[PDB]
Amino acid sequence: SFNQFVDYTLQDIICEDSTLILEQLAQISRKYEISFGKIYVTKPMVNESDGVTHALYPQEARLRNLTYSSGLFVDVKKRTYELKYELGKVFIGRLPIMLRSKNCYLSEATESDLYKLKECP
Amino acid sequence: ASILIGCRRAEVARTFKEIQSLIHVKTKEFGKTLNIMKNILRGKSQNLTYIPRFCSHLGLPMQVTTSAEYTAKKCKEIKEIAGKSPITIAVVSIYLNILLFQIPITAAKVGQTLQVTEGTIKSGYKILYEHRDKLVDP
Amino acid sequence: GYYELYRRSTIGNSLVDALDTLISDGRIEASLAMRVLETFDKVVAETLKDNTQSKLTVKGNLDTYGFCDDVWTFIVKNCQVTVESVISVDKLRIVACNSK
Amino acid sequence: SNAEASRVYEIIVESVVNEVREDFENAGIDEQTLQDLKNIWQKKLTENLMLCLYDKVTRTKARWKCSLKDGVVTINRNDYTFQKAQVEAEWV
Amino acid sequence: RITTLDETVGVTMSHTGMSMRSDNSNFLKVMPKKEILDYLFKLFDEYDYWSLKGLKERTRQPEAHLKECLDKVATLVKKGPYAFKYT
Amino acid sequence: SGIVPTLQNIVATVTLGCRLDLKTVALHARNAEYNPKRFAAVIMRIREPKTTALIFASGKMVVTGAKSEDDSKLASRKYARIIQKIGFAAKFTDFKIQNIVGSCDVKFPIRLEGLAFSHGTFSSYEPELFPGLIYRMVKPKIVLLIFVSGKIVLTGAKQREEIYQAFEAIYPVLSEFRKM
Repeated sequence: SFNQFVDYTLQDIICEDSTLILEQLAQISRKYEISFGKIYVTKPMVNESDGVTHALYPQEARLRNLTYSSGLFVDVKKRTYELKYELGKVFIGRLPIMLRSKNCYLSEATESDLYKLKECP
Repeated sequence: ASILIGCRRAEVARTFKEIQSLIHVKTKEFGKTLNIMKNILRGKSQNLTYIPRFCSHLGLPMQVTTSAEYTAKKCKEIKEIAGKSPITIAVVSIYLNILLFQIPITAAKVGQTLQVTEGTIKSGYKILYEHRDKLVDP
Repeated sequence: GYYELYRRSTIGNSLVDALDTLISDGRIEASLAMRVLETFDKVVAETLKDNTQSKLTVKGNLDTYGFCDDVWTFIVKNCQVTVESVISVDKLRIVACNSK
Repeated sequence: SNAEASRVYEIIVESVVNEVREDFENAGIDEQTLQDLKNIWQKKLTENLMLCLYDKVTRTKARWKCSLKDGVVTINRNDYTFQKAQVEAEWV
Repeated sequence: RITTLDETVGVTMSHTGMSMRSDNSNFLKVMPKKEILDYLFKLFDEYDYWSLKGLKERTRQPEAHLKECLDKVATLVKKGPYAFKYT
Repeated sequence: SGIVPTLQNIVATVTLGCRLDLKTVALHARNAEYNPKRFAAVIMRIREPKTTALIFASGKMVVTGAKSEDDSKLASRKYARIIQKIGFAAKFTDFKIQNIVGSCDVKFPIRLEGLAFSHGTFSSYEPELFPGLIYRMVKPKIVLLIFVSGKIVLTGAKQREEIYQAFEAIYPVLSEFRKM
C-alpha cells in the first residue's frame, strides 16, 4: 500500500490538475500558464540548523527526534499566451518515509550489513 | 534587517545577496536601514560559520571541509592583502584545498555555484601559491 | 526632425548661394529654395550616416565647452585630427546636436 | 581633396535636381531653370569647423571623451566626410 | 515509475532556498503664464470639456504652471458628464 | 607622529542674491555647462583655481574642488566676476565653508577588527560591503574613513583644526591596534 502510492499515485495526483492559468484582462490582453511535468523523489535526508543537507540513518533519527523523510521535486513548466501565442526543479515537501520500503536505504541490506548499522534483522 | 539580526544573534551565516535573492531591497536603502537599527540596539543596552554551507553546497567530505577551515584560520594570522571581503577569501580556501586533492570541479562550475568571478580567484591564487608554505598541517 | 546645422558648411553655403543667385538676379519664384534646403538636410543626413567610411580621432586642449538646447559646442585648441592622416588644427570649432 | 567626397558631391547634386523636378513642374517655371540650378551649383562647387551630431560625451576629472557620429568637417580648406569620431581633449 | 535523484543532495538542495542566482527569467517583471495659456486656449479650441489626466499627458510640460493656468482662465467642472473638465 | 592630514576638498556656498536667465547666460558664456532635463543648474568651471561652481537660478552657487580656504574664496570672487561680466548685477555674498575633506597615511597596518570590536559605539565595520572602516567622532563631529593599509580619510569639518584635533585623539588609538 505504501509503494504503490509512491510509484504511481504521486504522478496521479499531480498530473490530473497539473495546469493552472491566470486570465489577465488588458486593452490586447494576455495569459500566463504554469504547468508541472514529472514529480521527482529523493533519498532520506536532514537539513541541519546550519544548512548541511546530507545523508540520514534511522538510528540517529531515533536519538535526535527528527523525521526520517525525503524531499520531493517537481519539473515545472512556465508559459505565457499573448490570444494564444507562446513565447526548474522546485522542492515541495519532505515526505516521511515508511521503514523497509523501496525508497529507504535499509531495504538493500544483508545480515551483517544491518549489524554494522546497529539495526536488528 | 531583523532577519539578519537573527543571522548574527542565533549564530547563523546569511549573506546580503542571499536575502537579495528573495527580496528587492536595493542594497543602499537596505544597509543604512540596517545600520540605524543597530544603533537602536546600541541605544537599547566571523566568516568561519559561512564555510561548511558552501561545502554542503559542493558536497565535500569532512576532512576536506576542515581542510579549508585550517586554511581560513591561518589565512587571517598570516596577514598581507588584508580582507578584500572574506567571501572570496573563503572560496579561494576552497579552491586551494581542492587543488590539494583531485576533485573535478574547476573554476567555471564553482563560479556559477557561489556566483563570483573566475578571474578574481586566480589573482587570489597568485598570492596563495606563494603562501603555500605556511599552511600545511600533517 | 531634420536639423539645419549642415547648411553652414562648404556645400551647405554653396547651395544657399546658388539658390539666392537664382531668386535675386533671375525671376525664380520664392518658397521653392526652402524645399531644396529641406531636401539638402534630408539627403546629406542619409549620406553621412551610410556612405561614409572615415574615422576621426581628435586630441587637443579644450578651451570652451558649451551646451544649450541639445546643441553641444566645443572649441579645442592645438588638436590633432587623425583621419582613419593626422592634421594638427590650432583651433577647431566642434558643433554637435542630438542624433536621436 | 578627396576622391570619395567628389563622388559624394556628385550624389548630392544629382539627388537634388531629380527630386525638385516635380516641384519645378508644379510651380511651372521651366525645366531648363532646374538645369540652370544644376550647372551654377556645380560651378560654385568646381575656417576649421566640425559639424556633426553627438552621441555620448563622457568627462572625468578634467579629461573629456566624446563619441561622435556622422558629419562633415572642413579643416584648412579641405573637405572631409566621416562616420565615427572620438574627441579626447583636455581642458586645463 | 518516479526517478530518484542520486547525488550528494546539497548540490540539488542549494537551489531550494537562497542561492544568489537571481532572475534568469522574463516572467512578470513590470512654462510662462501667457505662453502656456496660449497653448491652453489652442487646446480648449479643439476639446473644451476634457479631463486633466490626458491634458497633463498631451502637454507634459510644467504641470504646476499648467494647473495654475487651469484655475486662472478656465472653470473646471466637478461632476456631471464633463467631470474634471474646464469651461 | 609628526603627521599632518593633507586636505583633499573644501566646499563653500555662495548666495549672490539675484536671478539670471539660464538660456541667455549659456548662449553667451564660454566655460559653462547646463542641462534642463537632468539638473536645471549652470555648471561653471575655471582653470585657476580648478573649482566647480553650481549656479542655480535663484542666485545660489556652491564652490567646491579647492585645497585651501583662500582658493575656495578666490575662485568664488572669480565666479562672481563672470556673472557681473555678462550683464547682471551679481554680488559676492554669503561665504561659508560647507565641508573640508582630508586624507593621509600612517605607514603601518591597522587592526580594524579588534578596533571595531572595542569601539563598536563609533566604529561601523561591514566586511563585505565596505572594505574600509567607518568611524564617527563625537568631539569634534568628524566622520572618518579608515583603511587597513593606513589611509585615513576625514570629513565633516568646517575648520582646519577639526581635522587635526581628530587625528591627535585617534593616532594613539591607531598606534594601539597595529600589526607590523
